[PDB]
Amino acid sequence: MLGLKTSIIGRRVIYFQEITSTNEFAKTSYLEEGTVIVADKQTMGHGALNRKWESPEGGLWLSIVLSPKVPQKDLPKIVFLGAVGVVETLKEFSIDGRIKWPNDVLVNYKKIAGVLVEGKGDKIVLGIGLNVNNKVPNGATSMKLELGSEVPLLSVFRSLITNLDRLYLNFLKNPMDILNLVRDNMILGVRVKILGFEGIAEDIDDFGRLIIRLDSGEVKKVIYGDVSLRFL
Amino acid sequence: NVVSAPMPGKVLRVLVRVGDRVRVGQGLLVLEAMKMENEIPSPRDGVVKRILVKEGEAVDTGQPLIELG
Ligand SMILES: Nc1ncnc2c1ncn2[C@@H]1O[C@H](CO)[C@@H](O)[C@H]1O
Ligand SMILES: O=C(O)CCCC[C@@H]1SC[C@@H]2NC(=O)N[C@@H]21
Repeated sequence: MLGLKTSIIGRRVIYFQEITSTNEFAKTSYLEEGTVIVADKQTMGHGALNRKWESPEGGLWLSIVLSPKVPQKDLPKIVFLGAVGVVETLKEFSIDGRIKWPNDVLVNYKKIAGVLVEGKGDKIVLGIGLNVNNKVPNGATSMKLELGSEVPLLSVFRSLITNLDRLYLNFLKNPMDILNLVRDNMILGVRVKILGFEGIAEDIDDFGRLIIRLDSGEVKKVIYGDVSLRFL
Repeated sequence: NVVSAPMPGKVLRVLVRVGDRVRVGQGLLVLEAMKMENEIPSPRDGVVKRILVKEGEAVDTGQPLIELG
């Protein structure tokens, strides 16, 4: 009844009135590739780097089962796939979201979505949380807030699945296409601080590593997880 | 036996506790590598005899992680 027309992602969706986490379920079950896990609300919502994620009713909380079979060197791009996928969906709904390295999409620098990718040997789980009509944390935003009115939940789903499927197929054709989309869609020129030097977030490399320009002019590359970063 | 690192990465968290009986293919610990949170599986059933690493530790391919009974 969903009327989806994709090749791999979205060929089967499994819906839950509620659940602890779509990502956990996706990981713990034997599911074909492209299967989507979607719940009205999650209670044990998860976030990148052991953080938590608010999944109140009215938003879109989903997980996609993927099996790309790609060199390790391309595995860092999967998170980008989801972010860019979201950016393109918001574009359809006339919302301008930009990427905050490397898993958050923002609108006027307020968080509206986040990506979380988990590994399970052969299995790869792409989790995406986007704020639609749900209630949100201070400093965050939603499509309903952005547009000032209720947004058709299904329509956002159909849209997003559709972009992620396309982006996935092209990723299997040339995993280098995403990098450009990201470079062309992420926040840049912002002075950041690394804890544990400071500089400018001027770019990413072919592994998705943030490229910081120090004040002297030297360059430093950041690996996600290895350091704490903040906007100034 | 000993379970070593399938790849380089920092330890996000340890799913199991010592003395805990493990299930083949079950989640032992999590490594953040290549922008993913990678769950490491048990090559065999068994018991957590030793947790060879800590959270926030940087491990490399082949480094010893868990020793089962
Ligand atoms: N539903 C949500 N919408 C926007 N931001 C969130 C949500 N849940 C958690 N966060 C924020 O995302 C960060 C982790 O990526 C946390 O610091 C948290 O404040
Ligand atoms: O910004 C982040 O820290 C990542 C948030 C990822 C949220 C989504 S909601 C669907 C999926 N299920 C989860 O438990 N987490 C992801």
